[PDB]
Amino acid sequence: SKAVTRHRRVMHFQRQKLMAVTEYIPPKPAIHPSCLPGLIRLLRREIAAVFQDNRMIAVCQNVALSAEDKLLMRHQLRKHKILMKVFPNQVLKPFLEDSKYQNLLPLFVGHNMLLVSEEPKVKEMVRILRTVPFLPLLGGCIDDTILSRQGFINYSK
Amino acid sequence: KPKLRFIERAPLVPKVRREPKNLSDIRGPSTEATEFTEGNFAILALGGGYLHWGHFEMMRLTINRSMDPKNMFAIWRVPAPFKPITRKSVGHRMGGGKGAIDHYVTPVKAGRLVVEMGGRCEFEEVQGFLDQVAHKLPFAAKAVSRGTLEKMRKDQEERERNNQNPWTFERIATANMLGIRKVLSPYDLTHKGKYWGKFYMPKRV
Amino acid sequence: GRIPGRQWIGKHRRPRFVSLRAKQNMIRRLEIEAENHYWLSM
Amino acid sequence: KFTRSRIPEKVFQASPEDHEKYGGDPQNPHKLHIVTRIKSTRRRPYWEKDIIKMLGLEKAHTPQVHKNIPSVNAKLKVVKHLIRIKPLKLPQGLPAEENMSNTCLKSTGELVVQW
RNA sequence: ACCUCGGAGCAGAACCCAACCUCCGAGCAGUACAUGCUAAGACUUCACCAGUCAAAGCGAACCUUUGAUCCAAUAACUUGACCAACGGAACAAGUUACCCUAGGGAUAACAGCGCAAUCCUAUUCUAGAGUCCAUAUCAACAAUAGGGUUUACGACCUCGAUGUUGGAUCAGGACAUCCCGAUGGUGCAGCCGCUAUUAAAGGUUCGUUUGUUCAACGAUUAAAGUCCUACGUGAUCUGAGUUCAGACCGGAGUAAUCCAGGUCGGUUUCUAUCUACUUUAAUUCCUCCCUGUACGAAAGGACAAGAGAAAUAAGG
RNA sequence: UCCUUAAAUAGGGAUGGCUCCACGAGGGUUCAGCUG
RNA sequence: CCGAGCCUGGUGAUAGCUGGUUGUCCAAGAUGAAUCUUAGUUCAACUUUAAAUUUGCCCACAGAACCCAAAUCCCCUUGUAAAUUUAACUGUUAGUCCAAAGAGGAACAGCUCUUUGGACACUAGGAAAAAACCUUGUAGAGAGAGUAAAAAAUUUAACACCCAUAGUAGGCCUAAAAGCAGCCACCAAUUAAGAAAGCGUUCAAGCUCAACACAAAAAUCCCAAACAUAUA
Ligand SMILES: [Mg+2]
Ligand SMILES: [Mg+2]
Ligand SMILES: [Mg+2]
Ligand SMILES: [Mg+2]
Ligand SMILES: [Mg+2]
Ligand SMILES: [Mg+2]
Ligand SMILES: [Mg+2]
Ligand SMILES: [Mg+2]
Ligand SMILES: [Mg+2]
Ligand SMILES: [Mg+2]
Ligand SMILES: [Mg+2]
Ligand SMILES: [Mg+2]
Ligand SMILES: [Mg+2]
Ligand SMILES: [Mg+2]
Ligand SMILES: [Mg+2]
Ligand SMILES: [Mg+2]
Ligand SMILES: [Mg+2]
Ligand SMILES: [Mg+2]
Ligand SMILES: [Mg+2]
Ligand SMILES: [Mg+2]
Ligand SMILES: [Mg+2]
Ligand SMILES: [Mg+2]
Ligand SMILES: [Zn+2]
Repeated sequence: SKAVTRHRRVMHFQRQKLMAVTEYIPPKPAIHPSCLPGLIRLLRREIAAVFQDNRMIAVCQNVALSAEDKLLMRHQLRKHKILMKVFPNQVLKPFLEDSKYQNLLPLFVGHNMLLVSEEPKVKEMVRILRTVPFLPLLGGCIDDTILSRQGFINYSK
Repeated sequence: KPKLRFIERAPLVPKVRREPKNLSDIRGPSTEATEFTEGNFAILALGGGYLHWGHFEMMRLTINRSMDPKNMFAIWRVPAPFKPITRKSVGHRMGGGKGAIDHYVTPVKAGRLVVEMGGRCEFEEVQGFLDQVAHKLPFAAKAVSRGTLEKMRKDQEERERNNQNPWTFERIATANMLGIRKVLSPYDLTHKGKYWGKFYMPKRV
Repeated sequence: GRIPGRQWIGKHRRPRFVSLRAKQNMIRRLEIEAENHYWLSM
Repeated sequence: KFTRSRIPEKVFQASPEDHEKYGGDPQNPHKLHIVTRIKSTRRRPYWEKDIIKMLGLEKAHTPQVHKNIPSVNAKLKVVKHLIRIKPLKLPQGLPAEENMSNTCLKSTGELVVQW
């Protein structure tokens, strides 16, 4: 047989032993190391500005709605000056401590839909929510004064 | 011309004189076209072999069909079939001289780049069909980017430097330690035990 | 399960495998010869 | 083809690590080798067979004393894969004529003048 | 076709190195007529033969391949014929199956054994077809495995009584399944097919032509499977093809003779010493019931289960 | 291509060229019969 | 027992061919040229014996070509004891496998050639059995000991989850082809989103990318038995 063959030629046993003896031995990296011990900034600045722009804030869970129903809700909210927002908890949890909102930590988890405004049409918004028996109002904080749902109802009335 | 150029079966002017089957042109590391040239991806030959015109057609058709002509361009990094393989008749008793030319073929050594791609496109976009073509190829082949090529090379030096085995094929062969040169080839002193016939053992330091 | 032809000579041979014992024997010889190199270097 | 093997000179250039490992001082190197044949010359080239015969290592495991000089070292380099080389150590110096008949080569490589 | 000599590579660097190996060239000419004579020392085509180089010296002047011996011819010096099968018989061709002897497995054919080019099978890739539809189905270029069923190759066993092919008899085995069994998918509504997985317990027809294996044809079948077994099996049989001595046709050859061709004819021995062996719970099909019910627009047409008939196989 | 068979690699027919009377343990094919 | 009878003789024909070639013991002993030649022989090489006298092998430095690698040759030392020559001479001399460089074949062959080396045609141990791989050789007895080569290893495919407003079916040609037959731009709103990345529509319609958000099979019958963890 030729030195070059289509198949892998059988090595002389001495050559095979040489290869086995000179096989690569990886180092042991000591104790097992595993077992051992600009849209983001755009959102940052936008939310920083929004926290001052808004005077009254609220939040809901507008995820159970359809595309068309959500569009209609947005239209009814834009009839007024209120604006509906959403932003990651991933970046909002830092925002609460950034803006000094300690009581707001256990309010934003999951889908959260902010309702930033300066003029309360919450009476009519709650009336609209009434004919859709779901999507309950969630607590908010107007001008650094935390309001529960009962607070929002009293403020509306 | 952002397309892979057609390769002829045989040279227009053939070789009147038959030449011997110098398998050394397949044996050992490739010294030519081992580096990227005006491209980002390519097919690396992890072993030696002979590229027939059928392989050339397979490569050309597959790549031309499965690349974007405007963005992706391709270039052959291997000459056209130029070595005649004088395959004899379809049955005859041995002797009578040497055979006649029936096919033409281009040798390829390990570490040789076969086809080189380029243009505005990232590696994973091309990995699929380059890997299919590599598998189609007659020798071990691999779809390799510039980054992956440099990464595997640097890994090879890392292995060569960090192995805890006191005994390396280079040391033993060069020093003729156990009289192993009675079993090795003179080419083994330079192949360093990483090449056996036309096969290349990348895993082996 | 037979190997065609005669064993250990043809193109197709019995697969031979290296035992840990064989590896140790070869390594022992290599160590002896590394010492030989050192003592022949002076 | 199979031929004689030319060992590159860098093989026979000891490093400080080797000096520590084997315990030989490059300065004031040892004078005499103790060479034993530990491998058969069968299945080895005729030139290795001839070198073994020259060095007088026909019998295996029979220590032989040789000069640590370049020519003997060249032959020993040719047949280094068949032999074990250890320096000859002389704790009490070379034997005197009085005790020439009371020496013994310890397995450590020391020729002791008391036995 | 070649046979002698030489140049280049194989054979890279002292020399040396083959081949039916890859290429090339030569059988001398031109010149002069010291291109004379002698002679140290050397080389050498692995022997010899032969072939090379050459200082000094003498003498004139001021060169770059083919062949022996004998034998002839010439007064001699010298010269010749072939010896190209080119180490050269002085002069001798075809043919033999009417053949013979000595041998050869160191050397062919069947067979065995290697090998796997060829062949066959399976996967990967989708080009692609598949009305679109890669993947129900099929498939190019290729890649990777596996097998040892063809056609070849090798010359390793056997040439110190084994023809070969078919057929008969009896079959052992593989499964890569032809039927029967169980499943998945379907370009499966049902029936049907197509495809794949699993399954080797059982089964797997009779005829015409042809020596035929095959093949075509006829009629069947549940099906008429692919293979291995010295293309199983001639100390069990047969000898139809082919093979020996006879003879024609056609062809080659001066003829003798010959022929991968066509045809008519043509001896098949063995009393068994040894091994081995000589008594190890069926299958299918059809009819009927279910039922012309399911399914289906209709056409068509089931499952599963059961009964009755046969047939075969085995045992009586 | 026709006949022969269910099926037909069989058989028969569409000096030279023919004519086969008879014969044949010659070589083929066939009806009918006969039969282990 | 007639492709040329039989008997006797020549005749013990001849045979480069086959077969055979009989006491004990020791020792040395192995792979080119020409040839009607490749089944033989002669010369060489090798080999044996005896003899003469004197270097022989190994061998670093120095040295050995231009054209266009492994190594080799040569020899001061040195390790060694052999070499040359003289006389006489048979026999072997168209080998095998393994490693390596090549050639041919098919980068087949237990295939055919050349070269370097090894082994076999010689002992023993091992690789199952075993000419050619590995260990090892010089010979005897021992009911001692240390070792050499020397035992195969491996088991391998889950997967984010979400849901997708609208400028408009972006235009062009295209019966319309709107993202999808195709070019060209590839902007844009809410907080946030490619005028198309894949199915599917003559064209639409219906679904997913994201982002929102959180390996294997062959023919007589498998083939030691077994064993995962007691100290190196
Ligand atoms: Mg065998
Ligand atoms: Mg000579
Ligand atoms: Mg001649
Ligand atoms: Mg001649
Ligand atoms: Mg041979
Ligand atoms: Mg016999
Ligand atoms: Mg099966
Ligand atoms: Mg066969
Ligand atoms: Mg006959
Ligand atoms: Mg005849
Ligand atoms: Mg005939
Ligand atoms: Mg006949
Ligand atoms: Mg007769
Ligand atoms: Mg008989
Ligand atoms: Mg009988
Ligand atoms: Mg008949
Ligand atoms: Mg008569
Ligand atoms: Mg008579
Ligand atoms: Mg005689
Ligand atoms: Mg002897
Ligand atoms: Mg002659
Ligand atoms: Mg002869
Ligand atoms: Zn841990």
